[PDB]
Amino acid sequence: TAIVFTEVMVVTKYLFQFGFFPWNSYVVLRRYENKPYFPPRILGLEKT
Amino acid sequence: SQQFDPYPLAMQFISQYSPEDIVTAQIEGSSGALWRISPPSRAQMKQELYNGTADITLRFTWNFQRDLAKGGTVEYTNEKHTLELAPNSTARRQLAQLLEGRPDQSVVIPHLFPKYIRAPNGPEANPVKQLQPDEEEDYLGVRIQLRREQVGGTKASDFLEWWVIELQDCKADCNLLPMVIFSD
Amino acid sequence: SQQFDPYPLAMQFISQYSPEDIVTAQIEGSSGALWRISPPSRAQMKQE
Amino acid sequence: QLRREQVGGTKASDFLEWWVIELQDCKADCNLLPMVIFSD
Ligand SMILES: CCCCCCCCCCCCCCCCC[C@@H](O)O[C@H](CO[C@H](O)CCCCCCCCCCCCCCC)COP(=O)(O)OCC[N+](C)(C)C
Repeated sequence: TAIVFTEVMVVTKYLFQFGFFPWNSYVVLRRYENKPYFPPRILGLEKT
Repeated sequence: SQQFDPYPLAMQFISQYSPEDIVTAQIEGSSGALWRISPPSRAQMKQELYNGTADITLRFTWNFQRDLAKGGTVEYTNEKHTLELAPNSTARRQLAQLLEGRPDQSVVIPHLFPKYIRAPNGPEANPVKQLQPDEEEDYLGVRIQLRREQVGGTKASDFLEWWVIELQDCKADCNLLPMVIFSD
Repeated sequence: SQQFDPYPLAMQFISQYSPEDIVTAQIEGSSGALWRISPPSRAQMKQE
Repeated sequence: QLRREQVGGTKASDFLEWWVIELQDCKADCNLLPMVIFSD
């Protein structure tokens, strides 16, 4: 379960990373720069 | 923020301040009062502005008064921007021409109006160093002009004078100068 | 005090202060200075 | 109230203006406005 979970996590982060998703617009990201409760940041799917 | 988004230092500075903590001062340009100067002192102004040898200074001073009931000790925050005028330079000669009574002459002083100012809890309202990195080329230019109004006889003292300044590059709010200030 | 004697709140307030602690400011009405306004701004005043 | 004083031509700018205010119900000190202030 550890190996499967880490594999799934890396792939999911990679998929979300793409900029086409609305969360990532360079405006939403900039204003939500250090707010800890941005939904992607809490779920770990935020792109950096 | 969108306007200053590419720049990193500017972006961090603006991010530091809350939106309800920055104010725009819509200082009027043309809505001034009569210029009151004794005729001897005005004549001396014009003569020294023409045939002067020492450089003449020209200062633009801002002064913010903040409410003292909200705590804080210092109640006025002021600072000046000083611009020199070397003898026989184009600007000084232009002003000496301006006082002559021309109907539609105008002068342009480059880099005199710092648009972004900071008002700390101390008596130093320094222009933001960051939003204007050049610190001398990022200052806006100002177009100065003198308006006459006949009354009525001595020639130069015969009629009312006042001064109208406007921003160098103005399209529709030419009668208004904005001034954005960040207060800690 | 005699003028504001019937009123209770006013009477207590005035009683609170010493006689040498209240001052009357005889601000002059007519002794002003010339009204200085640029003719364009006065015309705009009247029109607005 | 507004007071004028001719000097001397443009019409409205032709002469001096100043403003005189007085209390609404004034009998003999019409040229004076009292203002009582209590200082702690
Ligand atoms: C962001 C949120 C993500 C949520 C994801 C939830 C996933 C939680 C559980 C993680 C996966 C479950 C793993 C449980 C495994 C238990 C059984 C396991 O022991 O069987 C293994 C067998 O496991 C299989 O081999 C692989 C299983 C792969 C399961 C993939 C699950 C994918 C789930 C994707 C969920 C995505 C959710 C996305 C939400 C947005 C035995 O391996 P073994 O026999 O010794 O291997 C020999 C190798 N040989 C043959 C080469 C010698």
